Amino acid sequence: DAWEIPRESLRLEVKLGQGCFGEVWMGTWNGTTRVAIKTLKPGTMSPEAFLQEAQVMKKLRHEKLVQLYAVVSEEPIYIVTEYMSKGSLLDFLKGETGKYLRLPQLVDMAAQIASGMAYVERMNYVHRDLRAANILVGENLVCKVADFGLARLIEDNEYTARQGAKFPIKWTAPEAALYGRFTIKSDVWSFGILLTELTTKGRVPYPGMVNREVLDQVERGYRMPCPPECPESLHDLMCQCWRKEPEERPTFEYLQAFLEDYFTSTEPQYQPGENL
Repeated sequence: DAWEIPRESLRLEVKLGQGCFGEVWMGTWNGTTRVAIKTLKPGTMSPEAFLQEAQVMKKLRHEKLVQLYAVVSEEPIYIVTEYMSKGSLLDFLKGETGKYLRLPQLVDMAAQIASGMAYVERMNYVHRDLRAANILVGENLVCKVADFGLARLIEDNEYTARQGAKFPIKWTAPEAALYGRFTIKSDVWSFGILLTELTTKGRVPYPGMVNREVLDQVERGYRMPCPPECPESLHDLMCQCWRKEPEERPTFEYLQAFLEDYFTSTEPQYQPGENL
């Protein structure tokens, strides 16, 4: 493992988050580099399962994808990545800064995410966990795709899908959640949901609905309505991402181009409102 580094080269400084599977720390590597350190609590999951996201990052590298720096393979397992100061997009959206974000900033962030996903698309991979909680934010509003624990090649003749899978229906394309059909198009569906998170300041999609109600409604044709102050053109994009037929959904290449040129090509008459 050419990515392996000695434990003593790391210094855990500030604890950013903690749960039942481990913790996330801000620290320093080699006494010169600020880094993010994800830890595994022994016994909560296999070290092999914990290190999966590290394996994916060794193959997937891009400006808009969080970069892997190093790994400490002996328990307690450590995953070292580039430090993203503002934390998760979800937390950022919900926090005190979120209130000042308007459509220009939110679309810019969506365009960066689309670029990272356009790379994932070109690499023939599928993320499977695309949502605001799994996007990291740095300075200058830089956004990068993170948490690659579920990412994998679409076609892998040596991969046997696990049955009885429990994927979050609110963010997962119905064909993927129901039939295990994960494609880049199912990631596009998730991107549409992410667009609602961006435009609602991080609210949970399908408010007031539980998982089973979401599945039934989505299969019946129900789609989330246009959020207040969100231009119809952006909601139209969300709906394209939510087409029942996976192949009728847009590419990330198209999404990136559309979002990058949004304020000149699609909504040139945009004017700031109260929230967007």
